[PDB]
Amino acid sequence: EDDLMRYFNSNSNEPPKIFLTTNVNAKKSAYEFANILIEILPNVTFVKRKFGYKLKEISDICIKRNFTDIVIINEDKKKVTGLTFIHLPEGPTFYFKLSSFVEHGRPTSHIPELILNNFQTRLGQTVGRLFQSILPQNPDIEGRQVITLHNQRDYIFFRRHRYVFKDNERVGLQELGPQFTLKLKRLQRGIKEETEWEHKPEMDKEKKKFY
Amino acid sequence: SDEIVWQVINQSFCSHRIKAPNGQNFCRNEYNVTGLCTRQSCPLANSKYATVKCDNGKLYLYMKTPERAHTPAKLWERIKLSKNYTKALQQIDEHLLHWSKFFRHKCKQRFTKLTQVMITERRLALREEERHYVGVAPKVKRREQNRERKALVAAKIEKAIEKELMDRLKSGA
Amino acid sequence: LPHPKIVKKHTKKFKRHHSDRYHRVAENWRKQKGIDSVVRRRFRGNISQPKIGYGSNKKTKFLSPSGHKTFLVANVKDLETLTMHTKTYAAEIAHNISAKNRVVILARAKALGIKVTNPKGRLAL
Amino acid sequence: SAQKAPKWYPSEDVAALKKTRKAARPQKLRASLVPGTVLILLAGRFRGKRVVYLKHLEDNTLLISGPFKVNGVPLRRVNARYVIATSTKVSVEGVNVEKFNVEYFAKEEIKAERVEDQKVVDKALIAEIKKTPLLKQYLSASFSLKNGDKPHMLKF
Amino acid sequence: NPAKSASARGSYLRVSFKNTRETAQAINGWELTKAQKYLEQVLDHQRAIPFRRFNSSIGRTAQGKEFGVTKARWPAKSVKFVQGLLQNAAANAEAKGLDATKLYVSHIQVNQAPKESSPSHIELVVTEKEEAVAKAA
RNA sequence: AUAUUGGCGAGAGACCGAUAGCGAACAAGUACAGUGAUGGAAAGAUGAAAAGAACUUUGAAAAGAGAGUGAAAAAGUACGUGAAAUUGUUGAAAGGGAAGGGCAUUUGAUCAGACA
Repeated sequence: EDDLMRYFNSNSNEPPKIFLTTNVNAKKSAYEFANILIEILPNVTFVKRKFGYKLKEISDICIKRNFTDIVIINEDKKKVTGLTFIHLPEGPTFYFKLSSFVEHGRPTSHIPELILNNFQTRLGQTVGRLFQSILPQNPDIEGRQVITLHNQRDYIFFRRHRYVFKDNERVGLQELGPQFTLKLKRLQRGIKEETEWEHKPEMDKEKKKFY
Repeated sequence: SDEIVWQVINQSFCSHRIKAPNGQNFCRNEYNVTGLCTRQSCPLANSKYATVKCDNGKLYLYMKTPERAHTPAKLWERIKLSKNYTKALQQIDEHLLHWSKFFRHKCKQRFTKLTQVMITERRLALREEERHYVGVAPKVKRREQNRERKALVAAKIEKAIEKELMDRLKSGA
Repeated sequence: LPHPKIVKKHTKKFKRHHSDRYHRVAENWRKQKGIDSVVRRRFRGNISQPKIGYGSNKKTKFLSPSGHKTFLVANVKDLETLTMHTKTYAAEIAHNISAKNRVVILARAKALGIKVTNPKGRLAL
Repeated sequence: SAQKAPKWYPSEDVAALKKTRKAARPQKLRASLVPGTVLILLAGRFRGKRVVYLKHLEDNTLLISGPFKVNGVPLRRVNARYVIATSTKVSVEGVNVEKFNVEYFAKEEIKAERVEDQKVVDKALIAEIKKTPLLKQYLSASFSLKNGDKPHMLKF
Repeated sequence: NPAKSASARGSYLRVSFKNTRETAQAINGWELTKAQKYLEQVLDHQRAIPFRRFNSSIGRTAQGKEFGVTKARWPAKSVKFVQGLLQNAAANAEAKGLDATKLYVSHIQVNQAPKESSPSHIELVVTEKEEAVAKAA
């Protein structure tokens, strides 16, 4: 539980270095997408991935270079489609699906504050755990930037905003940063060897549950 | 005979032809050398017919003798073709002694391509690919469209943040 | 396979006369049968007609830009016909083939080295 | 089927090329290109530059130097047609240009050997440029076309 | 954003279509409080609706100078249907829990209905006008 | 033995597939028109199962927005699929007494492979 918090996920002890790579032979939109993750994630290095070094051979490099997490974005066609967060030692790994990206905010260099919604389910709070870990644990209050991760279904929406406080019990906020929708898949448990959940269409049949 | 077999399948049906838009004709009778079909390049019209095939990794060269026109059960006599390329082309040559120069270099040619089909192993040793083709069934395409549009409506993200900023900064005053 | 450079002679579509004027007249070509038509008597400034002079080069006829003749394929047994003719013909997976079977045909065509003209057909992730 | 297979098939056997009677002959350059001539380049990195002409190469190029000490043009290969050849000539006989060839320029920061070879050539060439007045100033400056210049009339 | 929106719709409404088109586009892109006040003024002949497309034999008036049009009319019945919908959309917004003051009609659309009669469908979608922003060095 | 476009009752089709096939697949010889003899239409399909939308809110109400049912309301009795004419909205572009068309290109939009 508390032992888990540290052993599988990154805590407020180090700066977490995130090895941002891309699926082989990707085009403009993937790097355009990498430029949006270059801002939001704490200490990203972009690695141009040049054919070979299967997966374990990568892990050997990021042990030596001493990274914490791997993130890989993929493209079937000209649109971005899938996002894969892996933790480098042990390997709790989360796969995701993007069906929304639309682009007037233009943010500062100040580091954004986190907020999460509706993770009653234990599988939900293990994903909430990932985004608590992978995003910065700095929040500088001033600069007034908020990153959300709302999950009212099995769909998770992340957005950025600017909050203005008036003393009459109300707060205003403007749209900023990338529009986004994610879907959880897999939880491969080993680096890529094992599964814990792996979405099927055998769900959607229930119309409920919500993991 | 065989001229009568040819004319009756040239027109009047060879019921395994593919008419390509190029006007080309392809016999899919598994035992032909050229995938295309023409006179004595398709294995029914011709009576003497050689071919290279593969059943496993073992590349055999099948051979059809006019002796066996009576019995279709044992038509194609077959011989294994070692595995090294140089001795195999030499192995080929001896079988094709005193035949048409058609089957001479064309079985040599079948063997060539089918050996460089064993570039499959090259693709399958250095596989380790993190992609794999996924179908997009149009039912799922709407279970994951019309439920996201129903999610956002019931989500009320603004009100959720408006709550959990006031509820935060009252307790963190 | 070594081919000449492709010269098309007429890149444009031979649209029917007054197909753009009226909606009931289809864009599909028909010859103006009437004796007093200025199209039939091929006047200056009137639409060009299909005639045999526009015939494509025989060595580069039916060829896609890559110098390949397109060949429709439904399944593995029909794809296996183009084993010997890899640099002449290229596979075209038929429109009605399911997403389950397209992955079978694409993997098999990769193995034999036969070129598929239409990948990404029903290959959504 | 779905396209019944054709009766005739075109042959798979690749045809051997017919014997070509096209024998390569060495390039006959124009008379204005004599080894040791002040050139003006037209296209490339060094457009509008005055340049010393040194050697005719094997791949129909021409080997030329600035010198690099004067105008910033090193030992370059150049095309014959991309070049203006003026009448002014410097002596070239004292330069050891004979060493390098086509194989010297194979590409597949800057190599030190290239800088050393440059300085060896450039010393033996300034040895001649220093003689005639203002020629070093003429090499340093860039060629252009002023308003009213007719290249068909400008006897270069 | 569907979260920042409310929408009313009237269907198979026995109104003149050609009048409804004009009074719909007259009110398009306006703040809700200004919009409802405007239609009250049209009812009392204070302001007139600018007629632009379906505008034959309309009496020329001075009140059209606001919109840069010579022709203008006071169509009581058509406006009556529209302010009924706007009152409905206002209550639809307060059902969801939107702000009333920052509300404006974004998409108002009117098209013909099955028929002789000449009935018409109307739909209008009201939206928040979101500003509320700050920065830090 | 032969005839048999009626009646009673079967069996069939290289026939038609809702502007076809009988006039009529259906409240069809019906609605209706004609003083009357007569003339005589149009009109098929929710879904596997009504599970035909409980409840909340807005409105005088029809209805609207939520919510729910269903595999799918992109199936809600105006219900299979839903073309074009014609219209609305949104985005781009053009427009000094016509427009659409051809040859060629700029510009803007958009797209195909090859680099497996």
